[PDB]
Amino acid sequence: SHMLRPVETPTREIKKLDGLWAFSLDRENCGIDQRWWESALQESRAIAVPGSFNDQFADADIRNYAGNVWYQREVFIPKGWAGQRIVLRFDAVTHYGKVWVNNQEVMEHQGGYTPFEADVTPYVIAGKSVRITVCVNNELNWQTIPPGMVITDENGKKKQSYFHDFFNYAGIHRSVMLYTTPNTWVDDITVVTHVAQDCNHASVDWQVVANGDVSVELRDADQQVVATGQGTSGTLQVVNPHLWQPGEGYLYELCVTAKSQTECDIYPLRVGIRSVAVKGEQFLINHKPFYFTGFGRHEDADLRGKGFDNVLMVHDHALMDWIGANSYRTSHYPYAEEMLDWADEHGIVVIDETAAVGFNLSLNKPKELYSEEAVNGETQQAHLQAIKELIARDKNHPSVVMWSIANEPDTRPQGAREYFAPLAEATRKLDPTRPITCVNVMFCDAHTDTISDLFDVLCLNRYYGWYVQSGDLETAEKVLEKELLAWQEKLHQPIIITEYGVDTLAGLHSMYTDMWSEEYQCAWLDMYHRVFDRVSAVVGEQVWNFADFATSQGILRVGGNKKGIFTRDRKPKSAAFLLQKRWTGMNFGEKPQQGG
Amino acid sequence: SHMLRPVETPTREIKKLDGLWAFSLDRENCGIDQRWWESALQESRAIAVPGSFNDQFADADIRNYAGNVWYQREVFIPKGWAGQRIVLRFDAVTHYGKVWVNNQEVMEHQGGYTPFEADVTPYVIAGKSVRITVCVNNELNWQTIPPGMVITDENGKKKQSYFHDFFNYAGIHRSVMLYTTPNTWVDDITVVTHVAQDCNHASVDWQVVANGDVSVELRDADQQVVATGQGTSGTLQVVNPHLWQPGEGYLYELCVTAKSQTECDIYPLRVGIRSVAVKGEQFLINHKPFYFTGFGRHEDADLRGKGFDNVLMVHDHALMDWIGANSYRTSHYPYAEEMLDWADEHGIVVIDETAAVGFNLSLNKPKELYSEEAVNGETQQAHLQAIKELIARDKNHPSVVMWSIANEPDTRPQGAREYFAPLAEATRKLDPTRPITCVNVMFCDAHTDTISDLFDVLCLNRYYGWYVQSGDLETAEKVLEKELLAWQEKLHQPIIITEYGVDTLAGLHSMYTDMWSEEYQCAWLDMYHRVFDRVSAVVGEQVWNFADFATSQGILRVGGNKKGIFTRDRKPKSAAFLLQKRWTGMNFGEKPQQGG
Ligand SMILES: CO[C@H]1CC[C@H](OC)[C@@H](NC(=O)CN2CCN(Cc3ccc4c(c3)OCO4)CC2)C1
Ligand SMILES: CO[C@H]1CC[C@H](OC)[C@@H](NC(=O)CN2CCN(Cc3ccc4c(c3)OCO4)CC2)C1
Repeated sequence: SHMLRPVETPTREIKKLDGLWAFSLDRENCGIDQRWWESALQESRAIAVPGSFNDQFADADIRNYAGNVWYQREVFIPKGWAGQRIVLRFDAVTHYGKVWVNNQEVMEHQGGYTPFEADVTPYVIAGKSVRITVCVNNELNWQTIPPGMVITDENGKKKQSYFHDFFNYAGIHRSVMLYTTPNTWVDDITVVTHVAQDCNHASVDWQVVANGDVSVELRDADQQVVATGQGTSGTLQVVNPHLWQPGEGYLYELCVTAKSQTECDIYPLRVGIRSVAVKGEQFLINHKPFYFTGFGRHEDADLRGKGFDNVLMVHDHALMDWIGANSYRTSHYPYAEEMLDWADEHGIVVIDETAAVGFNLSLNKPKELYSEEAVNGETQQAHLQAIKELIARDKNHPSVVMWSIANEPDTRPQGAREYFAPLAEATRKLDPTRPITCVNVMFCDAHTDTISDLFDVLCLNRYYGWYVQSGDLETAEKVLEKELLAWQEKLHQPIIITEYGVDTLAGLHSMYTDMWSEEYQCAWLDMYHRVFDRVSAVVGEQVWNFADFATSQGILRVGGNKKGIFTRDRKPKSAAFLLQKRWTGMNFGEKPQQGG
Repeated sequence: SHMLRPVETPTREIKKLDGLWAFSLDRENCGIDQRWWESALQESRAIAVPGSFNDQFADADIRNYAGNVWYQREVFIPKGWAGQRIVLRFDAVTHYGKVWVNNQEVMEHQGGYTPFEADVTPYVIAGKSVRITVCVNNELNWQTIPPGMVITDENGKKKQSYFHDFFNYAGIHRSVMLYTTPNTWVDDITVVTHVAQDCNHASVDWQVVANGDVSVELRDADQQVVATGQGTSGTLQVVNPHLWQPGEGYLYELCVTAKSQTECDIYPLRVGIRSVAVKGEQFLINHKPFYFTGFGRHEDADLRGKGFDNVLMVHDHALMDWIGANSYRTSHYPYAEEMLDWADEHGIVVIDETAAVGFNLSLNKPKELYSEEAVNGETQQAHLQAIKELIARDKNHPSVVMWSIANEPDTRPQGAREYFAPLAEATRKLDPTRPITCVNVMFCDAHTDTISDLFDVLCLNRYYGWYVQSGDLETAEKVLEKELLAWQEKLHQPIIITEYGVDTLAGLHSMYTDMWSEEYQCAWLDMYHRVFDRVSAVVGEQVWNFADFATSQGILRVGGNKKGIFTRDRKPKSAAFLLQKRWTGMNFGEKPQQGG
């Protein structure tokens, strides 16, 4: 399908974001049978949308519940919407959503981090109130992204198992809304920005419109015309440009219009003029060598889980700005779309990740990771569909300078290369603008990994001195460099360390600088930094993690993952000031001299 | 003014609550001179609405800033709103707010926890976008509610000082919105429910016909009519009612409609049929003795300050439900209306407090608390105005069973009674339905207080064994018991302990059960409970506080107030289980019977 983020000029949305819906559990799994969307939810309670449902009620049985849950809400439809196209859009339902309006099923989606909309005009009457019922499922299998395993015991109780670290939060995590368009409406737009060395730049477009002759206008920050184009097809207007840069993040506004015989529809699209491309061992942004600093993040907060919140987004960006982070990565799933709009605006570099995590068996399980049990052709299809929807959404965001197909898959079994080759090829077919990468797990080193050649940038997740060599800084430095040099002598690609960090308990201090202590984190990060600056092919460092986040229960996780630089309530550990000295002490975007 | 909370039948709001607005500090105080509302705010950054501005940017200088701040946001007015009445309403701008639509000043308010709206119909055209600029001021003086003092140093730098505990968070803390009505609209409604002894009940109404003939219809939970009424006011129909009781919270829907010669306006009002009355030492709800259990709360959270959030509300009510709390008190300021709508629904008893706290000097300052300098006739006028706006807003909420005029004022100077006697009279005139109270500070005991007779219910804030008799439980028990009995033999009023608690560091454990330890909190609260059950006049217990909250910097406050049962991230201390065992172990609503 085609996807475009709603705005307001001749279009009007009403947020059904109003917090409180009706919520109910379907423990007996009657809901779809007893047609629960037809009547008002029985034995229901208030719940906040957006937000995960697991933590809202301080209940253990609800937090670790797997199966179907029901959302329901009434809404009055605007009067001036009669004879207009009305769309119902969810920014994300986590895992699975089925929507009904009144009694009419109108939607279905698998994929919990991408939006899905539907024309609902014939099932709605302006000035009248309608009932919106959503059925949310949080179950993961081997054909879902991410993968999982559900276990039904003798008592008929489901219990979900997964292969990634972060907790399986679910529910409507993001923005719900009705929004309108003329019956001649724009449903799709595509933009590609070419910039030379370095005088001027061209901009191609391609967009489809329901009834409509197409004019396009490239407007400046002053809303002044700097260029114009005719026709639906490719435009290519040249300009002496203010480039989209990581320091400023300048933006133009391409205004695209669609004229019918009776109707007219306008649509403003934010545009950043920049080019991303790999040239040897360097990552070039606007034909300039760049050095990634920042974090692997997580949509995780104390009471809302992965539910989006504006306050949290302002504070988290204030800390990253303060600490010197010039970039980050949407770790293990597509983030809220508002996150990327912020990045576009403030010139923040973003590596965009799919929800493709947990392709592992190592750490009644299948014997072959790539087989009809476990991962198969259907899984490959869902992965392909997942790669599609992310690009269909984020292709127009200047902040995205890379695509990440998956996170830490085991590429040691046989089917590994057979699985990833079509995907890596199909992705470059979907977007030639941005380089693509695949994040590499530890035990898949330079002599064992079988897929690192199919991608443009080498992204490594390393933990020498923690999981291995535990506690030995002397040996870890030796192993890391030799491992990095091995990767260099093999692919000669740009290397970004996309995950490095250790578990650190805030308030734990040690004179002996041992594990789990704040001293260790500082010392451990310090050793990694010295290794990075001795290797030319290293062009990026993203600390794991930004903040402490929640995980599934285990002996390896003390109330969640404690590898954060900040606590879960965003209080800084000693390492935050260490990272602050380094990241702000270097020339922006420019790598540290080889011992300097 | 007349104040009704917006709804949806022929009224339609677009929540422009949506978070991102432009923010700017006015350190030099140019804004009003240079007419900043004429142009787009210069040098601005994104900020979340609703929410305090102090913590959103992790900046200390912004956190402790005193003066003027500027908010700004553009918004499209709905097309189908032409020829309709358009109002711009703020649910609360903390302390001072001045609004402009484009260049047209439309609003001005003092009072930071009550709403203020304005007709903007002639200054707005449907289908077009307008610029909204708000000027927020966070300065407190002796004529503000609450009172404060500004200190300007040699360098002309302002620094706010106040006399209450909680931190002075400011900014747009609640809902900003535009909404419509027919030009014949309902502007006010007031309902008084009289109940005979549980068989049947009468319901008075009185409403202001902004422009129309008035009819009223009383519907139940099944949407069927149980009674009807005609004319602008003065109805009094009898009903066979399902009463609004604590624990359940049954509600009727009074439908008020106003017909012109051309237009009609509908307004649904939730109505709870219950009676509140004091009878000797007892507090009677529906002619039955009731026992308050619960908390003194605070609109406080980690990153949003006093900014409202649905998730936070849902979770906090889940905690209070679990722990057995049947009630609470809006500590030290009016809470968001959505908190009272929740209380109405779930049958939660609420003591409603004004922002009149800090009428104290005891704990270059004025020598007389009640004088022209300090608390004078202007203050009394602003205080009366504060009681007005609070009652005008919350009068129709079944959950509110008591008005609280002030919190812990010093009643030792002479002018104390000269000041409060008019206020207590004016309050009983504004609403004869509910008893009035004034929360009594410690050093104003049974032989020192000069004003507690002017109120219906005795509310005491006690801390024996903490501030005084520090650490001694045996002596504290004697003093407390002796003090409670003295109050009983003096006023013969119902006594509610509205504040009792000790500072407790989560994780601090002691075998000696000394102060600041989780053990002490349990021992201290338990001792207090033994005394309560030995005094008949005690009809309420409200622990201070629900959760740890932020305060101004001091040697008595360890990173804020730690008297919470829960931490600021809503994690339970050992005392939480102690209270849950007591509150859920007693029969609902009934005083412990000596009491097991
Ligand atoms: C002593 O060697 C073992 C010790 C345990 C480590 O984590 C299982 C092992 N893992 C690794 O070296 C590389 N991992 C890949 C997966 N990654 C995420 C993760 C981490 C902890 C988890 C989990 C997933 O699911 C259950 O608990 C951490 C880094 C090595
Ligand atoms: C005689 O011993 C002193 C020890 C210190 C106490 O001051 C908090 C005094 N307090 C009281 O007698 C009763 N107070 C009234 C004010 N109340 C809120 C408060 C508490 C601490 C504050 C604050 C306001 O502003 C500055 O620091 C706590 C209980 C008693």
